[PDB]
Amino acid sequence: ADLSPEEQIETRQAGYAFMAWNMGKIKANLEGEYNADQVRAAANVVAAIANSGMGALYGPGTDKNVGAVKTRAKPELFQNLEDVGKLARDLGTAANALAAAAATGEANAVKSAFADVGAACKACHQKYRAD
Amino acid sequence: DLSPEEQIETRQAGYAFMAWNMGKIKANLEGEYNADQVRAAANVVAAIANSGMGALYGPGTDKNVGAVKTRAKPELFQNLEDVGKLARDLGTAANALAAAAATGEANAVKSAFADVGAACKACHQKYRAD
Ligand code: HEC
Ligand code: HEC
Ligand SMILES: [Cl-]
Repeated sequence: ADLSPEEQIETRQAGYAFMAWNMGKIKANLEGEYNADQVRAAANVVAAIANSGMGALYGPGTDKNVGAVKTRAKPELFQNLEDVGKLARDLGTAANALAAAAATGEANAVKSAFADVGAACKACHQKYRAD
Repeated sequence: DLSPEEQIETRQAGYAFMAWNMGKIKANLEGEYNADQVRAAANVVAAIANSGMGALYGPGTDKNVGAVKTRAKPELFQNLEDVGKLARDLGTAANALAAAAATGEANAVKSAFADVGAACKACHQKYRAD
């Protein structure tokens, strides 16, 4: 019942893809008409996934593509697992702050907290995700 | 606006990531129970279940898009109101699971976990090609 390396890659990819979809809804609400309840729901996804323990999905054998299952994790990620962990914690904390800002229903607060989350996604990607 | 292929990929991602978190709750219920692990996993299930995934069932997502295959049954698209009702049953079961987990109510967590799983199953039985 332990996830295989292939399953760990697919599962982490699923979490990132689903965060990204919800981030996009927050961006859309900030740029246009603001639907506070939609932003709450989206922010809760980002907070929950960022705090779900995704480091468990970076086990041995998950550095390589597995047949048709390709990873964008760079070798640098597996060489620096402690720094990756720190960047993940920065996302967890920022994402919780985004969900708390969204709970207030105030677009301005969300705008700030959303910037801090996006910066945390980008900080990790710049170092550890292939383009 | 997401393309059809992106809607398929995104809904698949949501279900896959829920499933991983469901398995963590099951492991806590069958093994050494950790309330904080259960909170984190329950929060994912509740959040994903309430994230507006019906928006991922747009036109053109009833068929495979090149290499991107869907396992949704064609009947799903003939019954979208019911699909939404079943999604809503998941959302209210999952919020109950997360509320119980948040407050440390382990009996209610155990029972809500079974109701969540039943909601997954109810939709699959009708609407997933398996
Ligand atoms: C601490 C590191 C880290 C953080 C933080 C992080 N990512 Fe990533 N991201 C990755 C890695 C590594 C991959 C490649 C995963 C793979 O292919 O195995 C990835 C891949 C992705 C992908 C590629 C498609 C996919 O589904 O895999 C998207 C989209 C994505 N991330 C979005 C996000 C968003 C949005 C956030 C912030 C809300 C985020 N990521 C935060 C490390 C991170
Ligand atoms: C209201 C309908 C509905 C509910 C509720 C639902 N599912 Fe599904 N599920 C589907 C459909 C439809 C697919 C196929 C998606 C596709 O391939 O486009 C699917 C696919 C999946 C997949 C495969 C995703 C992949 O990787 O392709 C898993 C795993 C899954 N569901 C688990 C769950 C779990 C766990 C729950 C409950 C916590 C759940 N589902 C609730 C409709 C639902
Ligand atoms: Cl009716």
